[PDB]
Amino acid sequence: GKHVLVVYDDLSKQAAAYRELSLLLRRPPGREAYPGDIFYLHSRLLERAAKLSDAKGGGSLTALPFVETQAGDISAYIPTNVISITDGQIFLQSDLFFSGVRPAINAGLSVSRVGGAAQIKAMKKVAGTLRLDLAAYRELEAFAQFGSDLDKATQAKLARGARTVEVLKQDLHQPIPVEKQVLIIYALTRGFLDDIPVEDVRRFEKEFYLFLDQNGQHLLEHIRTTKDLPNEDDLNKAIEAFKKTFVVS
Amino acid sequence: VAGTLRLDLAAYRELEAFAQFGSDLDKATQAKLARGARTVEVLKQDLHQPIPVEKQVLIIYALTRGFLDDIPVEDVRRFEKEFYLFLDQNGQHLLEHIRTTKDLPNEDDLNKAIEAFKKTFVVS
Amino acid sequence: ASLRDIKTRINATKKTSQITKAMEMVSTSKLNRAEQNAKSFVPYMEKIQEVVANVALGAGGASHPMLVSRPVKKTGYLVITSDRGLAGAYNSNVLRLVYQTIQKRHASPDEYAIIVIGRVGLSFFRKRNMPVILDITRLPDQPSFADIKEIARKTVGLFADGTFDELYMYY
Amino acid sequence: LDAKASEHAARMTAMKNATDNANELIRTLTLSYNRARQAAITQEITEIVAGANAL
Amino acid sequence: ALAPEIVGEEHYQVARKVQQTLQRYKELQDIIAILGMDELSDEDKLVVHRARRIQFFLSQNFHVAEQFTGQPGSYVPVKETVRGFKEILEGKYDHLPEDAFRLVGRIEEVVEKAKAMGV
Amino acid sequence: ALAPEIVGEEHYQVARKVQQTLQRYKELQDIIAILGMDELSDEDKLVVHRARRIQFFLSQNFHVAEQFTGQPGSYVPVKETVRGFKEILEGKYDHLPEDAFRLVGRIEEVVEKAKAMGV
Repeated sequence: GKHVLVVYDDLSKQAAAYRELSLLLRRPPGREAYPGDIFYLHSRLLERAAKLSDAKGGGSLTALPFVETQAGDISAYIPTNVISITDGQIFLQSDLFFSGVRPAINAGLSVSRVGGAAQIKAMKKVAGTLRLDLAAYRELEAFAQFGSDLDKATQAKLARGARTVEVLKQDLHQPIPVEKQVLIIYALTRGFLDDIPVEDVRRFEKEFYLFLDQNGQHLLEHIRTTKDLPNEDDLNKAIEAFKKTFVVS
Repeated sequence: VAGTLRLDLAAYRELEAFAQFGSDLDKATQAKLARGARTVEVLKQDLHQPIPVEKQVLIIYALTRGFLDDIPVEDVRRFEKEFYLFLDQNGQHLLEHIRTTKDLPNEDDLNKAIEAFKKTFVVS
Repeated sequence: ASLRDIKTRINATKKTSQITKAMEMVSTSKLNRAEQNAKSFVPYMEKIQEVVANVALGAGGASHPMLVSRPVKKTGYLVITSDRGLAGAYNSNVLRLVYQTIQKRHASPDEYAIIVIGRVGLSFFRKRNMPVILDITRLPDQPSFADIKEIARKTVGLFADGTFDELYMYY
Repeated sequence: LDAKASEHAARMTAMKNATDNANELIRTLTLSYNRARQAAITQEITEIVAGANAL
Repeated sequence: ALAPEIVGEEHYQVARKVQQTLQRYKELQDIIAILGMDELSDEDKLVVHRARRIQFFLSQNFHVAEQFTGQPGSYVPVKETVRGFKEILEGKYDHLPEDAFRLVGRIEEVVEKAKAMGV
Repeated sequence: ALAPEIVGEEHYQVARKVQQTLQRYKELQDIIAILGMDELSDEDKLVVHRARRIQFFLSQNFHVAEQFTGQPGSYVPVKETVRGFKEILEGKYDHLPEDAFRLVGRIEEVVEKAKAMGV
């Protein structure tokens, strides 16, 4: 009846070890010299993670396998084998890593079929809008190369996307409670951030977390107990008070 | 006959990429565009209905000699079908001459026949 | 790199190529539109010129040889630039000559002043510290007579004071 | 009017060079793509042959 | 099976028109993004206005989407969808907000959603 | 070892800013080659201006390289490298030419070499 989280650090190393053993045992090689049962091995390993029924005690086990690719080759044998098995994937990219966006999750490529059911009500309410905003921004991102001379409508979407990207940035070893993530994402998506310059967004977020720690504990406890957003006017008034207190650079 | 058709289609396929604009110059753009559109319209064909080589000759000559300039682009297929009916009704001399000599008939007679058909054709 | 990285670059380059082709076609259409007015406006200019050249054998307040009539301050030149980009050096050269003539020569920074047409001209003169008086943010590409008329009357009127005696266009 | 028409002409003549440069880059990148993929395919053939011979 | 003799002349015409309008809209997206939409020819403005509504109307709510949405599905006959798309093409609904066409069944439900939003 | 708690906040920020600028300059190559240098925004022009100078400053003259070319080489402390890169990022030396930053030691030698070249 307990809950377990399991992390496999490198299934590609595991598969390489198995390939070495198979080649030394003189079994026929498949593509990339890998043995034919390499997919069966990984599927048998991964399919032991499950959510047991109530008659079984209600326990669960969740797995986070890791796969390393060379030069972003996601179509290689082991990458495709592991991708076809798992419920979803998260793609991290070095180009996003160096441009300042860390953690380097690529939103366009990442998928999660269990998504929605795996979120709380308040988080879903704002993630629904965040998805559309990011999708529109990424669709229109190509035309930023033609300079600031663009249509009036598109520039608002570019600004919203830039602020969203700044908000999603995060530093090392600082997990953030969901009751604060929902508040900051609500502040972003409701337009409260549409006057703060892109350069000061991280400082805005940190000061907002401190302001929420000092005042507005009722919002945090309401979220933490009911798993839903508080009354709309109270949250807006709290954000307005913080915006009145906050000083821009 | 096919040389003019080949040249016209080749010229038109360049102007197909110019789909944004029409009449820049009448010689360079409008005339070539219209004639190529009519060429594409006459080169369409229905399923499982092959047509005789003599009738192909007559229709391609009609297109390539400019007798189809007045006819609008949208009605060209009905023009061609009614032309085949009119041929089957009143062009046995032309059909036999081409079918026997493998050469074009008398140009004046063929022009008179196509003029007679064009009088009876109605555009809508 | 790999094919996975090369294909993305190829796709982006193809999209940019399509955008450039479409904008070239739009530019050609607007070129024809402009060339229409470039010949349509001829009769009015001929009508005005033939009469002023007829009656130009006398002395008037400003159209006589206006020799040293108020050089005192604010020598005014006109600059004509576009608003949209992608023109290459079209706006840049017009800005270059204006700068390298007046900003180079005139010692006191206010014995000259400029009025601009086009977004990029006023953007460059906000980069700089030039004394810009007024402009038009975005004219319609259509010939815009009886629309440009009020701008033109303002230009000649602020001349009539002698504020910018040496009026001399760059374009 | 002269300036407006000159603007349109300048944009038109710039887009020609833009498109030509883009297509030259397309040509170079496609050639590189194919000349790299041929190495992968011949490596696959070599690996298959060697694996068959090893038995 | 998308042939005149299998589905019918009207059905074929409606399908071809929808595909052609969508294809036409596909070529204008970059131009509309870069330059203001006013530079479009007045016909092309109607083309975009109708292409957006067709794209939104192609969406549909499912009976199995209950577990993800909390909203019941719908079942639309082909005899009704051809009529709905014919009406949208002829422009009998160009006066509604585009968001009324999303995730909806029959064409009457589009009007119902629009009036619920306050049209 | 490139962590804020190991090398310091100033060193970490300078390193990350340099890497970000170089990544942006690498990304800008396609548009630079296609549309030319003059069509980039006034921001990206400054980005290229800083990135070329930083890339040339990263080069160095070595002690053992004297057997190839007659330049004697130099040893540069971490404090001097961080100070020089901060100075470049602030835009202090935007007016100096590119070749002044090639194969030198401390940042003062860049100024000295610019004076020798005439600046």
